[PDB]
Amino acid sequence: KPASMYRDIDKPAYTRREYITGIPGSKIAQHKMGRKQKDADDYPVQISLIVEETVQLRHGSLEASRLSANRHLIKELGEEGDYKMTLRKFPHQVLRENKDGMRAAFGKIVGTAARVQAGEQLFTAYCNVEDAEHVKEAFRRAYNKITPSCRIKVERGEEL
Amino acid sequence: ATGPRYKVPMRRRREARTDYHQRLRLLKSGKPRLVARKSNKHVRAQLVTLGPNGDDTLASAHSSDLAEYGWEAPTGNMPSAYLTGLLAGLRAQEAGVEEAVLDIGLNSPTPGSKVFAIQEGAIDAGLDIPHNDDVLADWQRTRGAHIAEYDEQLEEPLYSGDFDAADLPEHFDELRETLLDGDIEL
Amino acid sequence: MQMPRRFNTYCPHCNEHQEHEVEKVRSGRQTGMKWIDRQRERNSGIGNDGKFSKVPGGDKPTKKTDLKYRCGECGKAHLREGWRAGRLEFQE
Amino acid sequence: PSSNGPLEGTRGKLKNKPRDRGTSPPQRAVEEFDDGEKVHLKIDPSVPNGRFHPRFDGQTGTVEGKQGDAYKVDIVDGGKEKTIIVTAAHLRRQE
Amino acid sequence: MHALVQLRGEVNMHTDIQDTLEMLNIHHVNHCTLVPETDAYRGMVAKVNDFVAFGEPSQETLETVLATRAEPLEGDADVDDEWVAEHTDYDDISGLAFALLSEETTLREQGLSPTLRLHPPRGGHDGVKHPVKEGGQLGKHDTEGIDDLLEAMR
RNA sequence: UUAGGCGGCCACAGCGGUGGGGUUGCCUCCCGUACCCAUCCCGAACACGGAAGAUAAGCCCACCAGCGUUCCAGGGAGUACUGGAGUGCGCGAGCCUCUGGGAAAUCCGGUUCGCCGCCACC
RNA sequence: GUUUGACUGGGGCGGUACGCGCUCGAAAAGAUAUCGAGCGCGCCCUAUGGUCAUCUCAGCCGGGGACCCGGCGAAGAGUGCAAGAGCAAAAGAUGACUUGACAGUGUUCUUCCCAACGAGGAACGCUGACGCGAAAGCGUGGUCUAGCGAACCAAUUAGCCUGCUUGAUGCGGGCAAUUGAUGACAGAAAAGCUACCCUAGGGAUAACAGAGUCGUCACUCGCAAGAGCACAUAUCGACCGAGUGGCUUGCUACCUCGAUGUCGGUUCCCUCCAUCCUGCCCGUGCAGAAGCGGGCAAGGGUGAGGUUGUUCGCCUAUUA
RNA sequence: UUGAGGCGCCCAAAAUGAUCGGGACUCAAAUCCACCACCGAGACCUGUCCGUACCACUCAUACUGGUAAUCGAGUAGAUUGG
RNA sequence: ACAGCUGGUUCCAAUCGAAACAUGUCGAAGCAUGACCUCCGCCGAGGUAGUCUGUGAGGUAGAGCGACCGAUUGGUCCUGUCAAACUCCAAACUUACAGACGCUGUUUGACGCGGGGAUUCCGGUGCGCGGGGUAAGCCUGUGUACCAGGAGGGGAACAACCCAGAGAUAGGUUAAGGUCCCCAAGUGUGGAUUAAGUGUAAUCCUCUGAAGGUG
Ligand SMILES: COC(=O)C[C@](O)(CCCC(C)(C)O)C(=O)O[C@@H]1C(OC)=C[C@]23CCCN2CCc2cc4c(cc2[C@H]13)OCO4
Ligand SMILES: [Cl-]
Ligand SMILES: [Cl-]
Ligand SMILES: [Cl-]
Ligand SMILES: [Cl-]
Ligand SMILES: [Cl-]
Ligand SMILES: [Cl-]
Ligand SMILES: [K+]
Ligand SMILES: [Mg+2]
Ligand SMILES: [Mg+2]
Ligand SMILES: [Mg+2]
Ligand SMILES: [Mg+2]
Ligand SMILES: [Mg+2]
Ligand SMILES: [Mg+2]
Ligand SMILES: [Mg+2]
Ligand SMILES: [Mg+2]
Ligand SMILES: [Mg+2]
Ligand SMILES: [Mg+2]
Ligand SMILES: [Mg+2]
Ligand SMILES: [Mg+2]
Ligand SMILES: [Mg+2]
Ligand SMILES: [Mg+2]
Ligand SMILES: [Mg+2]
Ligand SMILES: [Mg+2]
Ligand SMILES: [Mg+2]
Ligand SMILES: [Mg+2]
Ligand SMILES: [Mg+2]
Ligand SMILES: [Mg+2]
Ligand SMILES: [Mg+2]
Ligand SMILES: [Mg+2]
Ligand SMILES: [Mg+2]
Ligand code: NA
Ligand code: NA
Ligand code: NA
Ligand code: NA
Ligand code: NA
Ligand code: NA
Ligand code: NA
Ligand code: NA
Ligand code: NA
Ligand code: NA
Ligand code: NA
Ligand code: NA
Ligand code: NA
Ligand code: NA
Ligand code: NA
Ligand code: NA
Ligand code: NA
Ligand code: NA
Ligand code: NA
Ligand code: NA
Ligand code: NA
Ligand SMILES: [Sr+2]
Ligand SMILES: [Sr+2]
Ligand SMILES: [Sr+2]
Ligand SMILES: [Sr+2]
Ligand SMILES: [Sr+2]
Ligand SMILES: [Sr+2]
Ligand SMILES: [Sr+2]
Ligand SMILES: [Sr+2]
Ligand SMILES: [Sr+2]
Ligand SMILES: [Sr+2]
Ligand SMILES: [Sr+2]
Ligand SMILES: [Sr+2]
Ligand SMILES: [Sr+2]
Ligand SMILES: [Sr+2]
Ligand SMILES: [Sr+2]
Ligand SMILES: [Sr+2]
Ligand SMILES: [Sr+2]
Ligand SMILES: [Sr+2]
Ligand SMILES: [Sr+2]
Ligand SMILES: [Sr+2]
Ligand SMILES: [Sr+2]
Ligand SMILES: [Sr+2]
Ligand SMILES: [Sr+2]
Ligand SMILES: [Sr+2]
Repeated sequence: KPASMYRDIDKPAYTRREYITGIPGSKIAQHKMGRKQKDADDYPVQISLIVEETVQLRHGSLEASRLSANRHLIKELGEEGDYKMTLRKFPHQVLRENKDGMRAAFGKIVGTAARVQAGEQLFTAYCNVEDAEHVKEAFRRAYNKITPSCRIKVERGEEL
Repeated sequence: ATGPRYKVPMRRRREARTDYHQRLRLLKSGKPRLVARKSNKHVRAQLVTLGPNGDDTLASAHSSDLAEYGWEAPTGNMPSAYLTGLLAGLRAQEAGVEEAVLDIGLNSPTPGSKVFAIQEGAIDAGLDIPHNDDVLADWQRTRGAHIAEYDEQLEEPLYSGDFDAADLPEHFDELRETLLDGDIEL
Repeated sequence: MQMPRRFNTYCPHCNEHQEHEVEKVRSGRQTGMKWIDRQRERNSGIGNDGKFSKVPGGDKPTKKTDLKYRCGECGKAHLREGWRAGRLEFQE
Repeated sequence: PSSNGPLEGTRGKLKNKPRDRGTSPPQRAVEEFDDGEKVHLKIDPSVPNGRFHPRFDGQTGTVEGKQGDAYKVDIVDGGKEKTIIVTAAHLRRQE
Repeated sequence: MHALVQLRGEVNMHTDIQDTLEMLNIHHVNHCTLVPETDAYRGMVAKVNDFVAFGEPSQETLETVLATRAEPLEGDADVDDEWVAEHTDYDDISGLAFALLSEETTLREQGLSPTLRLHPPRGGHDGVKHPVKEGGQLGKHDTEGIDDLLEAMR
């Protein structure tokens, strides 16, 4: 199904699992990547992926953008490299689909999406100075797999 | 105490001094309350009405101000209790109070007890208080005949301070006589 | 539900509280001499009889209590408002 | 509404804030009001008896007598005049 | 004391806003009223802010406007110095204009219509779709700004 | 109020903590069961009778802020949201300007370890 | 001779949003719809009702998942049943007593916001008689909001009124009220077929077509994992993301029901490009030949046949 | 070397004849920031008249005088004079 | 014959001027009772469409959750997220009553009461807030203004977008919008950008243009 059906915040917040049954599991395998034993303050460089438009990003898009981002970091910095990436948004919004015409139209549960407001950090990676251009490329691949245009903003790093 | 949602009881409930449920049922009558309170050594009797910023006492009587009329005897007993009620009731009649309802507070409604004696005294003074005759003590126990027949089992004296030996409940009679007389300074 | 056969309650006849006996209202037999019985005979001819061609309707899932409260001293009965009870059994 | 009972949509107004929980103080339950007095109508969640229909929460009526211990308070619902039977526990004096 | 002028018509205007204008004695477009600066009156102009033009006028401008557009409570009659002398508590238009600005009296209290029925703006106004800060003619004006408007509506 | 009783508001009063206070006075703990009364068993409690002892409890007085709570300052924030208006911007979801209102979290610093009423009383 | 209901993104089938209660939807007063989301009621209880006395619960800790002692413990226990709400010297628990789950008659609110409408319901009074308690007081059933039913007729309860000139007897008529059901729940006693059909109307409403939409369908683009002996990008290409079209399908019910003739085919004309051939090009896993992929390009061409009504499709021989 | 902003470019395929209403326009006849002067309703201001309402006078609802910034659009429908 | 269904129902003018909603209905193409419109009589001094202040009611937006509740990360306290049916908090705002100002009423009698007559119970659209639906010139709410039943001016045309609410006639000045021609008014002024005919398109079924890319 296209994202055109779910990308906008046009419906109420539908998260309450005590009233909703049959919710498909999240396709997101990991949320804490790289070296999850080390601290975020132990790194000199902190670069985040900032979403420019207020959207709803599905669990399938989150997994696709996370996979294409972390796979590049595993390719360039190694499987046990000196970095740590975080996906801070979780898919709370439960999604429906009306799949009888418009009669009894309340749709059955088909998926989950993450409500991300404009200006928010979806991804945040902490790396060293020499690995900074490899992570900007991981985010360049990650923004092509989500709905809005994005900013790759450097938060802690006057090393240029 | 634990957090924002914690419910701390009302102050007089926290202190375990006022039974708020009994208080409402008491205040429903519209009549002033005959507050009958006790202590180990003394007995109190107040005529309380309802006020805007708190309760208003119109006429009180403690068993300590009983000696002012000629009571050389102890203050935490049955004869003392009646006389403290009679003294409160008479001061009430001079204040314009005609009727009342008995408030015993956290004390027990035990038949023949001191709080019912405080009530019998206040009724005898001229106050109209809703009562029950068979819940009150027999006239002789109110006199202190139970204390005199306890002094009959002597060997060792009951009272330490010198008042008398075999005890005089005739002092009760000599006190009710003084209070029933209208010439008295209240 | 359970109901006491004998109990103290108000008597509207004696104007005071007395011990009443509870009994279920037994259906009194029909005479067949009332106006409606005479109308059934008169208004019935060839074809449909209108109201007299109708057959008795259904039942409610639970009926109300149909009781008689008989006074112990004066011996007179009174009726009360019934309440929905699936079964009504008496105690003693 | 899904149902048209008296306590429909009254989760908010007939519930207390956790600190205002428990039995209410007797002083306001025995308060005496005179005829002509303007009184605010608000149900005390802790007091079960002597309540009015929740639709009238927030009204400022005029005491026009009493029925037993409860009061007869005159209000104007929209354009219609109504007389409400209400105890002091659910009333507060204006000003 | 502020000078209110209606610049936007009644059609599609909220009823509670149209009713406020009618309470402020202003029933037609280009009609002006002299409103005192009180708490009650401040709430009223704030409600009408988007369909009006207001501000404190100068003694000079108010005098010009009263001379040309003031009318009695009933009738055609010119409100000149001689009229003001014979019917008001003042000597000339200046004495009336001063009292109004200092909030000592009102036009009605002095036997005049509360409405100053102005002429359309000569050379036109700055527009009825934008406020003063955006280059339009709606809302609060400067004393120099309201004067230009009232003088153009002689 | 050199310790009491009845209260109003019902945490600004809660939780926790330190120090001080009682010869015929007060409140207590305390001492004791012939009685009124009492325990589905216990004078523990309730009830009654009483002063050998005590200030250790409670209670009353003075005080501490670590937790909870109330209010205030400054910061967050005139931000978030928002009533009225617009031939303002945006493909659009949406945003912006003008006008009238205006948070919450949190951080720092203050406040708060009850206030008030009636009565009685060296 | 009649009946065979209504609701409904046309109708039927399904369902009941056909009488009721709760939360949310509902936009912080009130009111508020959809075949809106979550889910209930058509009872049950003589105590599971009423009062009074005594008392404090979940859970956890410590000492001897039954029991016992102590401590912490405002409430997470319990309170018949949905949900939301109320309750701690109680509205909960235990114990004892008790029958107010009483008769009669009202006021008011609700039902039905505003704003008329019945039955039903609730709150709050009075009169009578009672229960409990020392008493104030509490008890008009269950802590609150669901558990309900007209007229006619019958049965039943207590007293009384009345039946044609009159008295007696029988048997009737009535005033007040209880019980018996109509769930299509403000109450008819009630099954279907019609392509043999008929009438009134409707584009208030379906089938074809138009129109809107674009999930579906077709086509494209971004990113490029992957494989392609090594090599992402000769070639193939997942996930995900962004779109264009208006050929498929679906949705809607705007237009036409006083009719805009339904599929397929044929014949004749015009057009579109997302190009199958033909012209000119770029790349190649381009030796050549034959290909694969891509670009410009709509001038012209794109044919004959076997099954099938077929569109579609399968098949044959020809063909640039 | 890197950051930000403005306008534009690529992405961008449809059926009888292309389009911003057309012509056409390029230091504009575009866009953005300011500014100047004008054109332009039945609105607003103004002369006269009409109706309606009300006021004064009146038997009058006949004249006459006065007031309306706060009267003058209207389907179904109610009312009234001709 | 009956029909709750379609069609038609003939002269002029003046005043006021709807409802397309609620309750019940074998009711949904119909009625009744309310709402609302109009007319008459009564009453006789207040009224309340706006604002301000005071005394009250409220849990939506937002926010937050070692504040309940239930969702929802990882590490050896720290670290990562949420809620239509959560709330330690909390607006704007809506709302009861009262006072004040405003407006209105006491010959135009308001507020209110009683009575006669209706029409109406297919609505639509814009905007704000919604709920369903991929969406819709979709379906279904709500507040409001409008079309319906609203002329005239502008928008190429075009019910509801902008100006504007309108007796006749006449002069004048503006509004929206516009001033190169068609076409009334500028080939106006100061300055800058754009080379694509971008653009010369407020709103929109109607005016597209996206992610991505651009020495
Ligand atoms: C169900 O199909 C029909 O009933 C065909 C016909 O009966 C043909 C009528 C021909 C006449 C008699 C009018 O000459 C008819 O009235 O058609 C309508 C009709 O008759 C005028 C025309 C309609 C109306 C919309 C356009 N469409 C074209 C023809 C048609 C074809 C259909 C159709 C409807 C229409 C209607 O159902 C699917 O096939
Ligand atoms: Cl005591
Ligand atoms: Cl029975
Ligand atoms: Cl009520
Ligand atoms: Cl005429
Ligand atoms: Cl108008
Ligand atoms: Cl061109
Ligand atoms: K047709
Ligand atoms: Mg709510
Ligand atoms: Mg005038
Ligand atoms: Mg001009
Ligand atoms: Mg202009
Ligand atoms: Mg000490
Ligand atoms: Mg736009
Ligand atoms: Mg049907
Ligand atoms: Mg509401
Ligand atoms: Mg019948
Ligand atoms: Mg029967
Ligand atoms: Mg019905
Ligand atoms: Mg009904
Ligand atoms: Mg036919
Ligand atoms: Mg149609
Ligand atoms: Mg034809
Ligand atoms: Mg091509
Ligand atoms: Mg060709
Ligand atoms: Mg006519
Ligand atoms: Mg006329
Ligand atoms: Mg929110
Ligand atoms: Mg119409
Ligand atoms: Mg010209
Ligand atoms: Mg163009
Ligand atoms: Na179906
Ligand atoms: Na006959
Ligand atoms: Na309370
Ligand atoms: Na001590
Ligand atoms: Na039927
Ligand atoms: Na009723
Ligand atoms: Na289609
Ligand atoms: Na498309
Ligand atoms: Na054909
Ligand atoms: Na070609
Ligand atoms: Na073939
Ligand atoms: Na008309
Ligand atoms: Na018929
Ligand atoms: Na109907
Ligand atoms: Na019909
Ligand atoms: Na006034
Ligand atoms: Na919002
Ligand atoms: Na309708
Ligand atoms: Na209109
Ligand atoms: Na036009
Ligand atoms: Na062009
Ligand atoms: Sr939506
Ligand atoms: Sr993107
Ligand atoms: Sr016969
Ligand atoms: Sr027969
Ligand atoms: Sr049945
Ligand atoms: Sr002892
Ligand atoms: Sr557009
Ligand atoms: Sr788009
Ligand atoms: Sr401010
Ligand atoms: Sr269908
Ligand atoms: Sr009850
Ligand atoms: Sr059948
Ligand atoms: Sr056949
Ligand atoms: Sr082409
Ligand atoms: Sr070719
Ligand atoms: Sr076909
Ligand atoms: Sr086939
Ligand atoms: Sr006219
Ligand atoms: Sr007219
Ligand atoms: Sr609201
Ligand atoms: Sr020029
Ligand atoms: Sr220029
Ligand atoms: Sr079109
Ligand atoms: Sr772009």
